[PDB]
Amino acid sequence: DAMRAQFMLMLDMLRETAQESADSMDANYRWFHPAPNTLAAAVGSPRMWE
Amino acid sequence: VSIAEAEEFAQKLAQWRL
Amino acid sequence: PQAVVVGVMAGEGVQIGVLLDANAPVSVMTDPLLKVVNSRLRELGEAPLEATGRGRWALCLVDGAPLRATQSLTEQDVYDGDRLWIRFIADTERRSQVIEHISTAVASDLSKRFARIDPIVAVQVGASMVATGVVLATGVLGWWRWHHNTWLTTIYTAVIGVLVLAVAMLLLMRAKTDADRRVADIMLMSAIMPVTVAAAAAPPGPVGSPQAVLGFGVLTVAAALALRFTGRRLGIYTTIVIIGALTMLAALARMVAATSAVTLLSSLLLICVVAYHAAPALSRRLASSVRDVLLQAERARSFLSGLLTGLGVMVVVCMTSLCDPHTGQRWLPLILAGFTSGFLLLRGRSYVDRWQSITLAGTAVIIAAAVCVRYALELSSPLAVSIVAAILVLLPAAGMAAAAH
Amino acid sequence: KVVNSRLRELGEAPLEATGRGRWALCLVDGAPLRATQSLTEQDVYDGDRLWIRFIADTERRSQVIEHISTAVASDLSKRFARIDPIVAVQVGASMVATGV
Repeated sequence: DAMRAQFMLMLDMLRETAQESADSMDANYRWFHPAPNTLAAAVGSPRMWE
Repeated sequence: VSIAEAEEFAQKLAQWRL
Repeated sequence: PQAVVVGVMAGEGVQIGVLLDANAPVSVMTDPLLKVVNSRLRELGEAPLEATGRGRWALCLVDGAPLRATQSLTEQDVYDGDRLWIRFIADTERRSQVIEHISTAVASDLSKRFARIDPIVAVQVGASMVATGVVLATGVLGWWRWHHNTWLTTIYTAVIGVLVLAVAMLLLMRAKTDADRRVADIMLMSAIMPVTVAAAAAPPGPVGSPQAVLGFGVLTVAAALALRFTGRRLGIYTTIVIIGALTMLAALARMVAATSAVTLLSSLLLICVVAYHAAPALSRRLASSVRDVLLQAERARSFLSGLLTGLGVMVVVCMTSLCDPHTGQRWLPLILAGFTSGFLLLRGRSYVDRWQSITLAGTAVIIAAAVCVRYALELSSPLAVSIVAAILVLLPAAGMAAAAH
Repeated sequence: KVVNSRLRELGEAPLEATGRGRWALCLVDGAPLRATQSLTEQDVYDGDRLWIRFIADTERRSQVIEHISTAVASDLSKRFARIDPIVAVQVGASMVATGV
């Protein structure tokens, strides 16, 4: 049981490491391809025809 | 998106040129 | 009906009056409407409204709820003279989060939605427990005075009162924040009960009218003194002063000379009936410029709530004591209670406050129910209970159905 | 004329009004455009939206603004107010429950 308890904990730290990398991907992909309903408010911003 | 929404977006963009 | 004038609220607080088309769908007006407010703000020299990242411009009620983009302004319950708010609402889209192993998943998720115990709450728990403890101590010490005339009850209660009040003083002077004050208020209020019975228990001989004069008096005095130096928890202390004062008058009258209790009870009932009409005036007189007005408004509101509460307690005790299933014209006080209840039930509409209106409404209902119970306990027989049971369920059922249907 | 003509082709009733006044172009807030100046003199560009309205002689406009923190006004709408029927039903239910 002591080995089992250690093995489970090692996976959780990998899970947390994966999650941070995923958040960076969400932040980046949203910055370039927004949902269609939000585009109208952006017309004045420099993001148009970029 | 609806037809109204499309025309609404199109009107906002038509105001600009190079 | 072709157009409506309304006030639109914009950024940082500017209100602007505009005449809108009453039938076009709201989504058609939000864009040009935004331009107009920005033009006026720029001429005024203020910072204009701007978008931030991902989101959209929306038109909402003052409550924040957005209007449906495809509906007409007349299709919604918006009238000429109302006011609206133009606002920017940010995008809520984000990636989803998943966890496979049920043990870690339940732990992480369950820790976000609920609040764990902390040292701030821990103190309030203890303070509440000590308050419950002493009111129990005075109860048994008082029960002993009801069978024995010795000094023990006053002697032992006097020291407890001193200790509790002593501790409360340090907390009150040392406090710094509202959390600290809550602890202090709970402690100080708990001292009133031991101090009260300690004095009332001092006169020798069997308990009765003479001791009563002392008790409700010191109680009223302590409550009044506490309210002056504390200036907080207005409503509850006010209620204690009123019920304490009126009981002292009745105790003094009965002790000096009274032909009958009914006479005192009838006098008290009449005093209470007229007091209800005086309540709003009393409350109002008891009370950068904006700070003074808001402080004045809430203080006044609080006194009325307390004032109404004190009277409500007295009327039910008097009314239930005046009615009787065996004494004379058994039907006379029953119908009198009915007429008395009708006024309170109807007058409740004169006040806008929810608790004030609810307490007034509830005060009437309790009297009717209490009278039936009194007439069911005594003069006990199958007919009495059979009638009382039916009455108590039909009474409110008819009231709610007439209001909801 | 062309708008009324187009409305009839759409099957919609033409623009009509009663009383002393005139017909003119207006903004979303009801402010009429200048009758003697060019659209190039005014701040108009492709894609703007405008209204045709009847300006009766009786028309008067407020033309005034005031400042109050929007965050507080919205809060005070709910912090304290009159009773609601939904609450009354809840109270009624509790009373009949108490009765039985």
